[PDB]
Amino acid sequence: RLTKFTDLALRSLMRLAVVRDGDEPLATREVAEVVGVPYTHAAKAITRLQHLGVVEAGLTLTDLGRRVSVGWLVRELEGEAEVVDCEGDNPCPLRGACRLRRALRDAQEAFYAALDPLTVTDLVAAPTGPVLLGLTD
Amino acid sequence: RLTKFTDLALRSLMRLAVVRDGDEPLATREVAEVVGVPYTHAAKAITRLQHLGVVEAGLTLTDLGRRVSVGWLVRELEGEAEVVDCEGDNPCPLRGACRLRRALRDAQEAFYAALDPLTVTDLVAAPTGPVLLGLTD
Ligand code: SF4
Ligand code: SF4
Ligand SMILES: [Cl-]
Ligand SMILES: [Cl-]
Repeated sequence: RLTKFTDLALRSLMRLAVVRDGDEPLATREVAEVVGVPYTHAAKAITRLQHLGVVEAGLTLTDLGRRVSVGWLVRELEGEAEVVDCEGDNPCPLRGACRLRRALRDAQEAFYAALDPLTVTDLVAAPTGPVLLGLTD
Repeated sequence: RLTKFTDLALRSLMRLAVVRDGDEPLATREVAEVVGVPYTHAAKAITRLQHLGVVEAGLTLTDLGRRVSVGWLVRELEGEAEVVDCEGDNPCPLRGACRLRRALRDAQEAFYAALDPLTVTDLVAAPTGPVLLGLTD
């Protein structure tokens, strides 16, 4: 499962990607209302996207924002989280001699590689882009 | 992220896969001690694996248990959970016109397909199988 935070960050970028140059740099508020979350959640997401350099401005998508891959974004946004936790409160005795762990690393790489060919631009092509714009009508 | 329950079910199968024919059908207890969890957690996992038909017996791996793919097991064990929740407490307005959702479906399929070539047999090949047996020494 992907984090709510990761998905929401992606939603926010999608919303910023449909801004027709010379429409308006959106406020965080407008973004949060349109993508259907509270302000506070959207606020976190935007500040992170600013940390990453994919947004700036009033808010805008950067040169970088348009061209980065969705794979890269998810990798960055997922941050620390791993596919499995081999040492939580009760750490696993197979740690370090685990063939399953290796397989899950390969599987998780397959996941990100399926997303490397896409950009946010590709995600706001139709039908999605129109619906976002539709939601600001 | 994979569920603790899914990983633990896989741990339990791995433990059952190293039983040298005519060693001993393990009790749930022995499995839970060896894979490093409480009895109650292991108990759930085993009953599910019995529902799926990959274990039986005193506990044993079935004919089916040896040959099923790790991909199939994870798909079954993950059950209901989806890659993203497009309708939780605050459902997403992009539902049904979301290019991101489609991409994440492709990504998640890439994840399982990386695991389709493996079986539990492949996971308890070395170094893992020896360590499990080592943990019953
Ligand atoms: S069984 Fe393997 S992947 Fe699962 S927690 Fe243990 S070391 Fe990690
Ligand atoms: S942005 Fe797309 S994938 Fe994310 S919750 Fe909304 S419909 Fe689902
Ligand atoms: Cl490893
Ligand atoms: Cl869909």
